[PDB]
Amino acid sequence: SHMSELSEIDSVAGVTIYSVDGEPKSFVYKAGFAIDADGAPNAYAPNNGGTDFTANGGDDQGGDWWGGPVDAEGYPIKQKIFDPFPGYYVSATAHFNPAYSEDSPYRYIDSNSIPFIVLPGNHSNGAKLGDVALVYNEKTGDNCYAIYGDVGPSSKIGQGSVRLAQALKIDDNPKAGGTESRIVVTLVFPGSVGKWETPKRWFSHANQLTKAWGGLSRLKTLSDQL
Repeated sequence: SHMSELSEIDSVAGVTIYSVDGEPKSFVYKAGFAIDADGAPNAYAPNNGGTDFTANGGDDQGGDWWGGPVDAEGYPIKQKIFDPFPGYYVSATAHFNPAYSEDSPYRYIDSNSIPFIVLPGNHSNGAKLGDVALVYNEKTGDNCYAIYGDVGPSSKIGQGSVRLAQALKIDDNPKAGGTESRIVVTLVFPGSVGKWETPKRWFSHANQLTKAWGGLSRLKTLSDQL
């Protein structure tokens, strides 16, 4: 394809975020890819039983716990017999399905099964949780549609779900996976969805926007500009 016209709109951690001039509206950045296991129902459990170390969700003994919802005494909610991993903690994502209660793993986006990206807090650049994106790994040639599913630290950029890592052929392990190399190009369509909907529906919408925008071929050429 031809090169795209790019206009800087933001910068986080040395990564420039560009509006892609034209329609449909989109922005793009090239960054590393840290693993966000948030929302996976096996991410966190007592005594380091999860796929991540427990302390990466905070203090599970009544202290500051950010991994997910807590009970009235500040301890993480444990999954029930009707939840995917009974006795593990409920891990939360910023994006959620309103059909389920705050204490339910089903309210959150399962990182193991759903391709999702993280955007830095205070750096959404017009995107709303549930909006779609096209994600491309320039070193493997792999790609995947994804939703904006979680919010990261305001000072960090380039992170996504276990399943997105799998789709991109990046090591998906929450404890040692991901990459610091700036090899992932993320094209976000702000204003595209802005709510929870079934993955079949948002994936189809991502496909329609990507076709209108010029397809992976255009993003491949654009990656050489970043």
